[PDB]
Amino acid sequence: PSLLKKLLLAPA
Amino acid sequence: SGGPNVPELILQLLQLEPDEDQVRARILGSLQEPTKSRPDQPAAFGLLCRMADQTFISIVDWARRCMVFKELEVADQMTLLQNCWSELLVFDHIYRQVQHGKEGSILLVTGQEVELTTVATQAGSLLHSLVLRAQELVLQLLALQLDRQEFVCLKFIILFSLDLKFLNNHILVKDAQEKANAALLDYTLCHYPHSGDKFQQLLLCLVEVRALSMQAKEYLYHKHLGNEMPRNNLLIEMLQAKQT
Ligand SMILES: CCCCCCCCCCCCCCCC(=O)OC[C@@H](COP(=O)(O)O[C@H]1[C@H](O)[C@@H](OP(=O)(O)O)[C@H](OP(=O)(O)O)[C@@H](OP(=O)(O)O)[C@H]1O)OC(=O)CCCCCCCCCCCCCCC
Repeated sequence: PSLLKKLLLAPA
Repeated sequence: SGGPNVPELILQLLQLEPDEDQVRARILGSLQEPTKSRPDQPAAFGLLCRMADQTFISIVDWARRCMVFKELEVADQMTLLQNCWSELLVFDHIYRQVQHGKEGSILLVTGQEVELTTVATQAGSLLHSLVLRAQELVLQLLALQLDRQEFVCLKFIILFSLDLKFLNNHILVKDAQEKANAALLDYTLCHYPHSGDKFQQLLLCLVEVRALSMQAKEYLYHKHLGNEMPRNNLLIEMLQAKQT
């Protein structure tokens, strides 16, 4: 939903 | 100075610090991507916004691999970041001026220099004020002889500078705040060859960094209301997050 959440949930 | 005896937290934080060369290249590469330039704006405005966004990207990466922070849940991680994002960006900018500092210009994360004379004649009174105020902090931190050890400790302190009631994991964060302050105090007491409470003098700077960060958000908010910001800008998302 948010760029910040998608950033923290990034695999690398 | 250097450190025969440096707090373990600081030593680890030093190793977690990203490399400035690769960070610069990555961001430079990100700015090279083609974009739908709006005709009612200087192209530089959109690029600088993206530059700051990418800077924050690198900052989030730094946080993710930090001790204690990596042991937290996504809920608390977002809360901390949504509280300290502008402060971290401002402090990043400030320390960049400390490291590589000509008093007649500012250095951007991309490597380009902008003279203060340019800002004085090309920027609005608000941004002009922000830049000048930031330079005052830079001058003070140079006078206090801020070093890399203190910088990384201060960043960590910024990351966890929040009231415990807004988080889920109280004990883990509370412990982090105490350890961070203890580290800063321990290092400053062991290394400062001058007089003056450097530990307290540095904390005072953080107060000014935070106030400076408030004004930066107000600058962003003004541009946001005027529909000047690019769509899906990361900073605006951070600004629009629910305040704790
Ligand atoms: C959360 C903080 C993160 C910040 C970390 C990264 C820091 C990077 C700082 C980048 C500095 C770039 C320096 C470039 C040199 C320069 O001075 O460029 C100018 C300026 C553009 O001028 P202004 O932004 O001041 O806008 C003016 C202004 O709105 C005028 O309004 P006023 O007259 O009422 O004052 C407006 O005039 P009008 O009202 O008459 O229309 C004017 O519009 P117009 O053009 O039509 O006349 C408008 O331009 O360069 C810019 O584009 C820089 C924008 C960068 C965006 C990056 C996001 C950072 C936001 C926080 C600022 C950093 C604060 C420093 C840290 C303490």
